[PDB]
Amino acid sequence: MFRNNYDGDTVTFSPTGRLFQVEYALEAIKQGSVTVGLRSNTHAVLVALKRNADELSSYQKKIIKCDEHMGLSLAGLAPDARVLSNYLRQQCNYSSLVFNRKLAVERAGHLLCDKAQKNTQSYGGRPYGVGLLIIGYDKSGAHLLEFQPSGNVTELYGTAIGARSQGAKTYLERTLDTFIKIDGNPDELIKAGVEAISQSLRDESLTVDNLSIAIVGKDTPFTIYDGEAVAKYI
Amino acid sequence: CLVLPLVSVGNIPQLSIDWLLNSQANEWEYLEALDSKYLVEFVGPLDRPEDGSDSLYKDADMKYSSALEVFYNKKRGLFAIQQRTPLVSVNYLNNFIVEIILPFLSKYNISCIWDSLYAMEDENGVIVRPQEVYSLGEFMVNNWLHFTPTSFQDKISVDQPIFKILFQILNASQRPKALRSIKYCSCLANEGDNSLDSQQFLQWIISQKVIKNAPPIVKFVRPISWQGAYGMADARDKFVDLYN
Amino acid sequence: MLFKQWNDLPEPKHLLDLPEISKNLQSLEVCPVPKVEFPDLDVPQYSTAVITTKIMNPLFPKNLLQLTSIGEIKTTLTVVYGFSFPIYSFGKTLLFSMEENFISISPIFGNMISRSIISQLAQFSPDIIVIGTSDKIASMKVMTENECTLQPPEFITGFIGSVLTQLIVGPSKGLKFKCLVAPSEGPNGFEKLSLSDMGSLVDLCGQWLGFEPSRYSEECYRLWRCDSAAIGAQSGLYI
Amino acid sequence: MTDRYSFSLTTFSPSGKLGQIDYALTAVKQGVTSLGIKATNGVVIATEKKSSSPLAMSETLSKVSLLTPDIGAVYSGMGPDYRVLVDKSRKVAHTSYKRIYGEYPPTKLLVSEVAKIMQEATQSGGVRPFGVSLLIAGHDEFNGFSLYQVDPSGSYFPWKATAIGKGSVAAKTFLEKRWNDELELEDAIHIALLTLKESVEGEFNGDTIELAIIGDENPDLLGYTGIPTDKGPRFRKLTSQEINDRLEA
Amino acid sequence: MFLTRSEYDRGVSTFSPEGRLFQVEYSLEAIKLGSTAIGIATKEGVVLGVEKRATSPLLESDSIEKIVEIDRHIGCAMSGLTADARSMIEHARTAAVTHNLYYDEDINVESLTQSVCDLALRFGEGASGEERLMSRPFGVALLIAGHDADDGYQLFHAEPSGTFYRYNAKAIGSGSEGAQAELLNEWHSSLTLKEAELLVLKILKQVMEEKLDENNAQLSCITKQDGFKIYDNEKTAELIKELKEKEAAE
Amino acid sequence: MNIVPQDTFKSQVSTDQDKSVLSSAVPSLPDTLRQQEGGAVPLSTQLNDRHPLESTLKNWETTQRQRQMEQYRQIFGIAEPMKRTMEMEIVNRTDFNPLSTNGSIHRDILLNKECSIDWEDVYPGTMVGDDVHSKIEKQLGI
Amino acid sequence: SAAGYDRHITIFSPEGRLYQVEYAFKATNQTNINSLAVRGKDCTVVISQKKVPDKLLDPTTVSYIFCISRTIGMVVNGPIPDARNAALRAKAEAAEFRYKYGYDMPCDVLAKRMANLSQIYTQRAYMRPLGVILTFVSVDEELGPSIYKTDPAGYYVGYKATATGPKQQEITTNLENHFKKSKIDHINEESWEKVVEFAITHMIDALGTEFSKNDLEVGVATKDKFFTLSAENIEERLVAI
Amino acid sequence: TSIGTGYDLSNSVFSPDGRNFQVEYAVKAVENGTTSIGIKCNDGVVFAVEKLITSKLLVPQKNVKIQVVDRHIGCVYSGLIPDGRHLVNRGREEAASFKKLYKTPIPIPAFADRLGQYVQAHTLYNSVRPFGVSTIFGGVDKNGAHLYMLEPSGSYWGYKGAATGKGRQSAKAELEKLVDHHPEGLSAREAVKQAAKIIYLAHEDEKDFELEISWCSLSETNGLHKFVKGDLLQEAIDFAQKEIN
Repeated sequence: MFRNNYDGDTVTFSPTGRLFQVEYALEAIKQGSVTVGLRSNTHAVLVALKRNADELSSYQKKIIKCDEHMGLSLAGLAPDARVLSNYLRQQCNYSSLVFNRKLAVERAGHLLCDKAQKNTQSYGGRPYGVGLLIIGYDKSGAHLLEFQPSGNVTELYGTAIGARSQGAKTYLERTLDTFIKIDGNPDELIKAGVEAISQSLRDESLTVDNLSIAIVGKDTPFTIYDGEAVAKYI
Repeated sequence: CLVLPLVSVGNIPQLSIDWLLNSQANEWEYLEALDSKYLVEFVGPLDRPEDGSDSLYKDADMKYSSALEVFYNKKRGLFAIQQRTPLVSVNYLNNFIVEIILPFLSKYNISCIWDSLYAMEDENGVIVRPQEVYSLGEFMVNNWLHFTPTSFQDKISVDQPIFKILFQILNASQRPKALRSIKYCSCLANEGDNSLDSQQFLQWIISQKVIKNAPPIVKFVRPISWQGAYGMADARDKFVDLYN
Repeated sequence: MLFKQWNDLPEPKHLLDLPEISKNLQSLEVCPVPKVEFPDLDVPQYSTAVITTKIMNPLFPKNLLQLTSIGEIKTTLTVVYGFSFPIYSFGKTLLFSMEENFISISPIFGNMISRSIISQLAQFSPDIIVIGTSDKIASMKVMTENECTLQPPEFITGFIGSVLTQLIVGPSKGLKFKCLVAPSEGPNGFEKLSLSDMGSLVDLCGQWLGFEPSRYSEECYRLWRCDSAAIGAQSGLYI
Repeated sequence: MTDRYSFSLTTFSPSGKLGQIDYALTAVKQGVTSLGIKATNGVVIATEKKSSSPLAMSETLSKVSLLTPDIGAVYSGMGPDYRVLVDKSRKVAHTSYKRIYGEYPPTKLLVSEVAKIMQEATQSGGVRPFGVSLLIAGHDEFNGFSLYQVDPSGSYFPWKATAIGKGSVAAKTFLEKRWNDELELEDAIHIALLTLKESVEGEFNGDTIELAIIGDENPDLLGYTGIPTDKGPRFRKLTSQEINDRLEA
Repeated sequence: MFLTRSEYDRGVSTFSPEGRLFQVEYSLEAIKLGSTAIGIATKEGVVLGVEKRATSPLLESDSIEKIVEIDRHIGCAMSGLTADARSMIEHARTAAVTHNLYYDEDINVESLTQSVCDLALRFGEGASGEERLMSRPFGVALLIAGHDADDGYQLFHAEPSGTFYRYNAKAIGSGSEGAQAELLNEWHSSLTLKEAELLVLKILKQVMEEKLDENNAQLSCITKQDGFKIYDNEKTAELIKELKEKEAAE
Repeated sequence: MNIVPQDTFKSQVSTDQDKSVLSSAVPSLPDTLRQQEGGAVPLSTQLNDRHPLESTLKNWETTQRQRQMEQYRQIFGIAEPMKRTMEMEIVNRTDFNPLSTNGSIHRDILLNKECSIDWEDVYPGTMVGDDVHSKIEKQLGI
Repeated sequence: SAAGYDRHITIFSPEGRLYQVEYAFKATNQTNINSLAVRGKDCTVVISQKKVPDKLLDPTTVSYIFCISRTIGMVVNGPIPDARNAALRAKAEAAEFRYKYGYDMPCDVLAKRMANLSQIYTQRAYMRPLGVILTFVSVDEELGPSIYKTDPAGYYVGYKATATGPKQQEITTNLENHFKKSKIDHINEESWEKVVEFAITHMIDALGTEFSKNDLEVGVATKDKFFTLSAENIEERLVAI
Repeated sequence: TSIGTGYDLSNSVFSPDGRNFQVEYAVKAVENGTTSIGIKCNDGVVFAVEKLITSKLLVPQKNVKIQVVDRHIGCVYSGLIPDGRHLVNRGREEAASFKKLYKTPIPIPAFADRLGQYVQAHTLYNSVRPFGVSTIFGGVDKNGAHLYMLEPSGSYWGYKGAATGKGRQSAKAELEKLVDHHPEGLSAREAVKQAAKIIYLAHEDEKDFELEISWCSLSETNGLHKFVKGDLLQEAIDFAQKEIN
């Protein structure tokens, strides 16, 4: 009731000191399907469960390639996902064109945080409402980042976002020491990710239509497997 | 005396009723549920004082609360009405006065009305003294009420619901004979979080001794529903990406 | 954005923008009340009645069940308003579906319709199941006449609120009931649900109606995704 | 975008009145009294000085301002708006007239420029109207002496004698009973002093009232000699000693 | 615990407590107010069919244009506000012609659909970071049917949210629910062109209040060799008569 | 830190470079009728044979203002130029007077030109256009 | 209070007032400290009260006296953020005046400039006034010792002497009585140290209960320089009568 | 009254008492953040943060709660994470620009003034929001050691000891006691031990926590900002645990 008076826009604090529009934007992530990311000292992988409108429709794209050494997966709104993926592509292209340099994953996370913070303190727009998982390989090795649209970025060994992602996150926490040491064997890491995302399923089974995988590594350019390319991992 | 709050700006009267029914929970018990034909219907749990006192609902097999409830205080002999929802339309206000409130007054042989006004909507200039906050009256434009010199108003607009309530009470062809006087307390305020505003309004009403039987309140207690006024009680800790 | 308009001061929110029965706001008389007429039918012939709104239509597939129309409840108000309230039956179960609309239909019609339905059903004490939505609850709720799972300040309003009020404090107290409530957002007649809430609704409704899980869930899923009003922009806005 | 505009701050009430202009007029009516008297040989403009504290130096702040050597002005209302409008009028006298025709503008045209500036503030999306009223006295070759009053809405009228401020009605009546077509400048000064005597609650001396005249040319105020055709300023502000001497007499 | 009024559904840039944008939902509701359009994609071409709602018999029959030609290989059907669809169609035509000018080739159907969706995003931040262009989302939905060498015959659904889907069969408009149920029941991957046309006519007849004839319904198809064409009234009338005879056979 | 304005020449041209006056029949070409410039003025003629001092005079005050903002940034911080620019933008955006072209009093106070006159002040200065609606469309962006 | 609008922006009320301006005026007494300004024969002295209730604060960083130019000093009554904003803008104004007109900015001209900016804030809807009161002191090369005060309403005026704060009335009355007794609009002393001691004595007898060297701040303007005194200088002044 | 109805829905609005309620609501948002303290010793500063433990999935070296604005300037903040990151970025930009222009590290008071002006500019218009963070920053320059605290209103002050967050009352009481017990001054190592003790004592809320400490001293770190190695951190933790139990 009292929250109803102080949640008009992002330039208003409640009398208790709460910014409710940003909290609602954060809550918007739960409306998207689950994505899992993980990595070892050599490779980083993303696993995504895709959804279709109905039987006659296609499945949504959950994994987007940014550059030959970096990519991401989405959970949340579609427009903000499109905007942020295009922005990251532009930043990687600028780095390559101007410096002949590969954009670092940490730099991409910082740029995303800077762009996301702006919409949460000025009137006339809205905060973003998408969580992102960013995998990459650079001069410091393999990297996985979690971006929250409040303007936050965290570096983790593994994580999951989306609806009912708590089970996958718990599984990743329990078995950290196992997949943290899978070096030089992409298949084992991908299977560990698939098993992790299997914990978040509810009355659902992974198929060749609703499963998407992505991998990046030292000698592996960022590659996306869809359809029959994931049939071996089921 | 029967206390009838009105659904007005800031929900200040209703909130005040909560204070009155939780700061002195010992003297108050749930009495009756009135008909809610002209209100938006409401079903919910039973509210209790925050400090841990016993619920005003003494019956053990009742687990639900309706939109319009009447509580009674036998030690002071005071009747209070808690209304959860506004009227379906203003047109039915007359019905609400004629077929609901007046039968109760006649049935219990009751021998005030709490309200708030928004200054920006004062299209008839009834606010003659903006310096003061409250107004107390006792019994186009109407002059049927005698407001104290310290009140912010001396008349009431015909657009206000209080005029319709007064007209229905006075012009009733079979109004109860036991009804003697009418008291009308109103305050000027602005929308927002009006818990402290309601507390101050109740303090002013009690200090002015508008109701003789009303005892002073020293320790104010909220119900437990107010803890959910900003959503989940422990929601702030959930957003680890925002607060640190 | 250099500024925000000075004159965009919000209106006080203690007023609900509900439709007005009559244009004359200065009237001193008593506004007329809608008259409700309830149908010929054999109430004892049915051992169960289901009271809900149109948003729960996917929970009752037509071909899978034996949903057949039996009559219409007639509500008329003259100040002239007229409406029809069809009643369906499948097996030995009744079904009263209410078409809420916060723009066109006043809550007074819902109040009177609920009163008439409860008055007619109280003469035989059948099995009563209430399915509805609320914007004030955090998760799905199952309630009965003996236990209320709501915590303050959660509550239920609307037509389902009218039905529960009639069943609890009306002139027909004591009728046992089961109430299933799902979280929702949006004005009355335009609510929306989450996919998980839709699945939970399907599962619990199937369990309470005694149907096989797999086929019922398939049919309900297909009806939910077939451009139902409660799934408006879920697929196209969230990925 | 929703910031490419801003709604009008001054709108018509249902009765047909612009509320902000009326409230500015009320603010003017709460101000200190000022007056002007038009004679055959000059115009007198007078006002009452006020001070927040006795420790203030009343000579630093002057309610009487020279717009041109032959045009001066006085006020009733809010001081900062006065300062802004006086600076603008002094600039406009040069940009619009003296840089074009080589001569200072007549009284009526400068009044018209000021009134246009004030009117543009009542049809805006982000400034309130000026809450001030103006008295402008002047002289020009083809029109003689003139006295004008300008309102917050931007309307201006010529007066034989007038007053604005808190004591405006009584002062207007007193001037109505004490004006004629054959008055002289000294008689006008005496009448102005008598009229101001009825409005000042405190000390009525030379350090609490302010007077200025549009009279004859003052070649001693030019600052240079040698050109017989160069006329001195006709605007002259009376000193406190002169006001005291006139009050004693 | 009191019933007050919520106001989170009035601004396009305001979140609900659960993270929803209700102006997009209301734009979809505006879409549902329009007439019905059905698209069916097969291996021999894509069929589009629309219902013409004529409020008055004085309205010109050849005036309702719910089916337009974006390009020789791309056609479109619209449902919702026609004024917004006009701008969307102009943008799509410009994009196709510009792609031909700069690349000397036909544009992919998916690329054109993506461009239209990027335009539809313009009520907020643009896909390339552009400033906001319009004050509200569009109130139209599009069915885009095309053929290209990379992916064959494709049918896409474009919505005001900026998201498009690929469909085997899709219905939009007022009678979209029953039509979509019929499409779910009656679509298979081995349909021919004439069977698709007959199915479109049957579903339109099922979901239309007025009696279906050549004046309140319109058919069109896109094929690789003949491009995009809209059937005249005689061909559609012959198809309707054949459908009636087939129905009366049983 | 520029004294004389620099980088005043165009680097690209197009037939749709003037968004205000574009043909509705051919949106890629300008509208000659609504330009109201004599009808025989191609854009190319504006690229050559200009007076050398014209660009210096047209951009002088903006250049001095930018130098002042740069000095404030160097000596005071980001906040000072940010606040000055915000004030000026608010004042300029809230003013809409289609019947007059004079600058406001508050703009002159912010620019510190209350008692200053230049030739722009002395010299402030058809069939189609020059009406209120054209200014409304240009101001609102519609 | 404001009924409808006038609670956010500066437009006229039905009574012809600007409530936001008056509220900005009331905002000037938040710090609950007082300041006094007096003129000597060839110096101008400003004395401000220091209150440091917190023991964790660094006292040397607490100050409401600012140096604007070589000859002008300023004292601010009100919250310190708006005070620092005003101080920076005044520094910029004085420097720009010197650049544009070839000679140093006088105190009264700077006061008029700040007052004109305040008028802008009082008339524009999307701008708020600064809840501070500014007092400029100098020894002008033409006008001699000078004290000029500006307020949130855009009003400015010069003073023989002035006082501002929650207890300004008592100091004003004491100064008025002293100037009645002496019949001179300044202080007849040849050194600024005696003027500082006189101002300290006036402050002590007006406020009461006296103070130590750490509760005071003193700024002195001469014909060449405005300078703020340190704690040891104030201690010497307190000791020396 | 803490809640000003009718004057708390816009940023740049004065209440009838002359108060700005949106800034106060930002202050209340600050008061719910994690506890942070700063202590000024004889020749430097020490910062201490009560970090809350998280999942093991976090990379241990990539999540630090003490930010380095520059080689001689370190800061911590309590409130909103994005606001703190934004203010740290602005501070880094200001320090870099000053060092480029004047070929010397920026003095602490100049940095404090620039940051304070930037914060204060966000209380002037209704199209922005006050920062929901309070910052404790400091370092060493040619004049010595400086420690400052900056609030959402743009108000900043220099401190002998500063505390912010949920456990601000107990931390402030302990800092006052430490200042009283050492009229002469304090050393860097004693400051580190006392910072660990104060962070441990201030904690009162079933949840395990860790501690971060940071130094900047002339004698210990050559006037540079450094973190705490294993040995000193372990010693300070042992001292704090002895203090608690």
